Amino acid sequence: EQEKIVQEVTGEPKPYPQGRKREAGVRVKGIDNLLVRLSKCCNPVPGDDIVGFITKGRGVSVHREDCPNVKTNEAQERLIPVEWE
RNA sequence: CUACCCAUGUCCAGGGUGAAGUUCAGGUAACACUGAAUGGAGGCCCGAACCCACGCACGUUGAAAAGUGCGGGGAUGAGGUGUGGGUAGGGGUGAAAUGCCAAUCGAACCUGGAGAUAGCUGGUUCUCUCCGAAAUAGCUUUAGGGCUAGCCUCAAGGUAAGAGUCUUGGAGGUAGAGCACUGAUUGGACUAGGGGCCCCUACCGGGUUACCGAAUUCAGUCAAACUCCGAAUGCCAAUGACUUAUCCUUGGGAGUCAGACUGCGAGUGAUAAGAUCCGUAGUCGAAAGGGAAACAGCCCAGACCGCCAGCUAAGGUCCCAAAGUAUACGUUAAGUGGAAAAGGAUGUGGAGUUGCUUAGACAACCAGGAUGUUGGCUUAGAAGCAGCCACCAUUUAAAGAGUGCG
RNA sequence: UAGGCCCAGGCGACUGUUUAGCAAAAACACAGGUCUCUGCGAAGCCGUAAGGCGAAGUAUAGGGGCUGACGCCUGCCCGGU
RNA sequence: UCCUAAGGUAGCGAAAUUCCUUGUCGGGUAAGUUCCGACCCGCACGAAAGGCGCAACGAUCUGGGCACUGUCUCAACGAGAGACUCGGUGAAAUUAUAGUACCUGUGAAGAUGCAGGUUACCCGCGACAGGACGGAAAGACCCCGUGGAGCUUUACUGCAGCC
RNA sequence: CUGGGGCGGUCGCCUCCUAAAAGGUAACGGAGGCGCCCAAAGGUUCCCUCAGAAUGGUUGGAAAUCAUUCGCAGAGUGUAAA
RNA sequence: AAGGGCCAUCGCUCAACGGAUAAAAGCUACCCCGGGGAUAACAGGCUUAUCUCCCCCAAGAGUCCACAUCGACGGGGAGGUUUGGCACCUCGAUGUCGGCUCAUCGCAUCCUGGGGCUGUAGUCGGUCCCAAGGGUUGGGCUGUUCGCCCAUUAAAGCGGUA
RNA sequence: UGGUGGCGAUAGCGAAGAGGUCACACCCGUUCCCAUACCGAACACGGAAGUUAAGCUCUUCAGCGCCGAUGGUAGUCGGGGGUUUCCCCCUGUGAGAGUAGGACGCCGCCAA
RNA sequence: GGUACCUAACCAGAAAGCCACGGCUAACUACGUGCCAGCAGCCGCGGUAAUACGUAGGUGGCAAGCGUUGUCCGGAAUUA
RNA sequence: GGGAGUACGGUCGCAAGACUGAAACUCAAAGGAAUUGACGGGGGCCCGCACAAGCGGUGGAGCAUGUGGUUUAAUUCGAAGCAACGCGAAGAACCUUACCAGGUCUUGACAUCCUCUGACAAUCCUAGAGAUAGGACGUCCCCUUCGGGGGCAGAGUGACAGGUGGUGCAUGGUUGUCGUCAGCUCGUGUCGUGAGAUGUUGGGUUAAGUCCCGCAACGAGCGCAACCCUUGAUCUUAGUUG
RNA sequence: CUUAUGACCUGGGCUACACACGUGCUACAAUGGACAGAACAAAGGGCAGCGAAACCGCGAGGUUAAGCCAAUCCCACAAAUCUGUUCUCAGUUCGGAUCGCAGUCUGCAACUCGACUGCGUGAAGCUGGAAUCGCUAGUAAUCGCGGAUCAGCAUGCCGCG
RNA sequence: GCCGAGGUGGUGGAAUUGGUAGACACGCUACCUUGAGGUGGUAGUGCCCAAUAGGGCUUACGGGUUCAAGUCCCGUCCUCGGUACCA
RNA sequence: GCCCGGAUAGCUCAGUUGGUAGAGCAGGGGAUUGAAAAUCCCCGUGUCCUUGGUUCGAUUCCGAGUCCGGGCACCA
RNA sequence: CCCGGAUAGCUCAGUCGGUAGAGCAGGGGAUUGAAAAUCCCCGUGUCCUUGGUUCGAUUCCGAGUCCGGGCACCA
Repeated sequence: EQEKIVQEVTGEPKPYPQGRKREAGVRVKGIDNLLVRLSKCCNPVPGDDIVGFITKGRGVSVHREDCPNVKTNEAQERLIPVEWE
């Protein structure tokens, strides 16, 4: 029945349209106030360091280095050493 | 007798209860009305005779083929009975039960067809000798009955044709075994492909995992309806040999068609039955004797008949109860043997392996019971000790931050 | 030697009758209700005719079925029979 | 919303119907599977197979209370009629022969009789009935017979009778 | 018929397994058929492979059709089974 | 000539299919009669699926602690009362449930005696073990057996024995 | 060498080569007989440029396939016995599997 | 009971409150408040400017008392 | 007034129910006639593109545009039947502009005060997205009888300033709307205890309370129309850039 | 309310879009399409405002520039119409969205987010369901033009024939 | 327990014949109508993707047979109608 | 006198021998109104009774009051 | 064995030789502040197939399916 509460709680992503209360939390190489997003390949947490990949657009993914997606990168210049702050 | 019914006489002790009326008085215009007295109706009441059977008790080879005892319901009417008649069995009759119709009744009674029929049950008498079975198959409104075939006896034949063993020759696909077909199924390697973390992002560009994974091959099992394989036997053979005589044909006559149990081969079941359905083999049935204490069905063995003789089988040999307290070697100690398991067990017997093992073990005695670091957390502490985490290392003859314990 | 009484309850209204000789009632009967047959040689019955029951009767009568005094009541379906 | 020729109205309702059940809820009792009062998820009540309610009635039938009681705890005693005893008369069902112990064990599976043991002098009499599958009735239930008789209707062929 | 009858299920044929390496053998024991169909689906004559897979390819896709190898067999055998 | 045979021949789920007739279904508790333990219910018998009684392995619960107490998924048995299988004796009769009457027998024990462990302070207790000599209440309902209930008692035992 | 038989693939595939003057083959063409559901692919018809590559034969080898012992075992006809869903002992029989091995051809007939 | 009383001496020293304040009914403003908290005998007041709630100021009422309460009569000619 | 002709108790009846007949409770009112109104699937008269008789479109199609919803950091706020929806917007690239993010700033961007001190500026420089800065140079205030005044600037200071913050159910003002529909009242007189009624109704007409007649009413006022413009004819005067 | 609900700047947004709604134009064609010729208005506007003619660009326009503070000059050559030519009934020689490339203007700047050409591309649609809306004579419909508004932008609204 | 029938769009219910539908009605869905309702009028309306075309998915569930299966065949599960008898 | 537990949102109630905290309703948030109801949704919104206390966080663990809830004692 | 039904989409009629007829439905029309129910219009038919008589002939004989009512054979 509390697993059904986990079924009924789908709607906590619904406060992640219309903005969320966010600081500059992913500090981008000492430079603040830049468009970054949390990587869905693997979650950026302070294990190994976290690296921002300059995408073609639509945001910057903080791919959490030691990931199979971040390791096989063509155009390594797009990776940016950023801070977890 | 009884069931109603038809004409006909006949009986019912007493007490209670009191309507319809009636009359009088009152009352009203007058009938309604009212009160007294009278009158006495009633499938009315209580209770005898008299009917009638409800409730127990007694009876039940009874006093009695339905009673008596102590009490009970009707007892002036749908009543009770006496006498004289009526209705007849596939009918009568019935305030109805299928009750009564002569101690009879879901069709009375009596002699008749009639010695009915009965595939059912009981019974079937004098003796020996001669050989002697079956309980299954098919079909059947049959399934406990029957006929044909199977198996037995009697007669006559053709005659050695039969059976057993050895011999060579096959047909056949179980038990077993195999996994090559069929299915089932283990595990690894490998992987098309598939989504998924999802990245870059037109479900489009590709990366990725133990997220799966068809195929793929490597090893691995498994079968009543899986066979590339495939025995023993059992069966049809030819062929001679040996030892045996029994087969077939024709004909008279049958009985048997409910079977049991023990072992192996299966099914049904619960790998339950002294269960059931069969296979092939026994016994019993139809077979006494001896053992299994006694006991159809197991283990021996077939009974013409007599003896106050002899030998063996199964099983027995201390005593019932005939036979060795024989003989050799072991084994149990439980009365196991004389009841049964998973499993538990320093019970013991005989093996084999190998560690320890007089520069001396085992048990026990005496001392050693460390260092880094009395470790530090979660916590108010843990010298491991609410419990981790490095399975660390030198002091030393030797001590693990540890067997444990609290 | 001649009532035991009181509270309720269904079932039968009631007195009556049968299971001679297991079973007396909650069954039958019953008055009343009721639909229907039947115009008189009625219908129905006995049973192949007669004959004289019904009835020396005549729809306010007589057979038959269905229920059961009285009081309140008896609604729906004509497709099948 | 499908289906009917039409979908149960009045009054009753765990009922002489009710399975689950002793339904639940209340009075009766210290305690009440029955009984009464109400409840309706009426398995399967219902209107002349009649529905409900009914004062009077019954050797009906369930339940409760008083009265009084050997019905009972818990038996006792007394009268008499059988019983036993002494003369009189004197049957009957039944009955293989019968000097008939009881434990196990076996067996047509539940012994008086056989086997193993155990105990027991012979013979009556008064009582009890555990047993002889004690007697009386070739089972009334149950299944077969190609039995049988009453009953039944849209089984079959018939017939009477009215058409 | 019947592991007492009742109801329920079945009744003859064909194939398999039980069946015990010949044939046969039962159970209300295990599995499925049949009351046909065909005028070519027979008769002969002569002819020639199949099932998938793997590729290559319009529409075409896992799966139409074309080749193309590898394929004694996995298919096809009027219809159940051996 | 009729009609008959011969031959070819068609009409039947006569399906219960070797087809008794061209043509067929019901109840008996109102019951008979011949038969059967060939064939049931009641009991006996064999077996033990089911049925209570034990145990085995132990994950776990029990603060820790498997083993005071419970013990899952699982295995193995013993008992022959129950629901049942089989149809062996009994259908020329073995009367069947429940109470009353007289009790008898086993022990897996309910009290009483003895003890061991305990999560046994004490008083009660739980649990196995030795014990069958003695006892085991009285009622309302139910035909009751069982069980509920009231009230006690030290205890309100279970199971045979047709 | 060719044609044609018989012998359980011990005759098989599989790979490695060799050979062709004739022989046998592909190979060259459809005018004709005949033809492919469409065709000279095959079947028919006829021809001989070059071709040993294919097949055809001739050799090697054991990689698969195939054949196949001995030894023992399973199971087992009968003989008895024991704790009786099974099992032991004796006489006799005797596989499969697994190997040792054999084998990548033998025997005929006719033409040259 | 030396009580009433009277005589003299003493001090602004000892000593006021509750009720009302929209209309009935004499007397009102300011804050708080926002169908909530609360008033109410009668009509009825408050969903953001409450003279009607609560508070403060200020009035008014009456006084050692004032309001509310339950009674009985009256107004009620509304038992005539 | 409801509770109610109900319950209960009793009589009466064959029953259905009649007759006698309450109460606890609850609202401050339920009803009586009358008047002005509004409505009528009531009547009579009568009007407008209302309907009929026609024309042309909207609803399908793309596209512009407007609000919905939804969507986002925000999609600024208001208008919501006709009488909001090409509307405020007679013009959203920044400006507008409020909204959202970042950068800011705090007598203020803007107004009076008050205290001074002098013109501030202008520019280029580096910043920086820019606001804002820091700077450089350049700061030149006028009018006066010399004190002052007039600004302009900055520095201050508290006053205040500011709000496109909220309520159009506090409001002025402003327009739509019934509709350019034919109506709404007053003064005096009476009428009726009073509310109100007459005048305005009756008759005849009109686009109309237009107007006439009648009339217990006579009158007046706001409305209608008219005078105001435009267009439609002509004359006078005036003729250029006609 | 107040070192913020006030002020300033950048940039975003008011223009989003699965989907309905009003309100407007351009169309679905032969009374049309295409080309050429011919002719005809009213009203309004113009000083950092109009811009002629002229030349150059396929063109939108560029270039320079007369004239005009206006019945003088410019916006402005009106369109429908008329007459020829061609088109022949189909998703086309109608449609003109959507979209690509190449351009021009204004302005600091046209990406979100402007208008207009030049080239291409060429869908939806072949008179639209129930229901509804306007209109009594220069109105119905139809065709162009002017202006406010604005640097820039109209299928919008006024106003004109 | 045994038989007999039947398992469905949001819902009720036909398609029970061999070839594909998931009728038809009622929902529901946007619009039209009304001042907003109910009502009435067109349009679709099984689930899910493609605003389109189309495809997937399916008629309790599970498996077979078929070129096919809501249906054919069989197992499970659910719910109705009938039976559970004689001592 | 004695001891034994609860002293939790606005209200009910979960956290319990140690994870600061939920849930329900109420209430508030705005869309829309005079504001309500209706429709659209949003939000926990707590001196864990205080005083102390071993601290490397405690609503719970401990004492200390207070308080509530108890049952035993104390007969003048 | 006889008798009953073979057309328009459908339900149904219907000539003695010369041909397409109703009703319901389909399609639209007007009608109506909407709606059915009415009110008109055309629609669509080898009159079952095959031969024959005859000038061709639903017409009408020569030749036959399938549904209902019966007499009555059925071993």
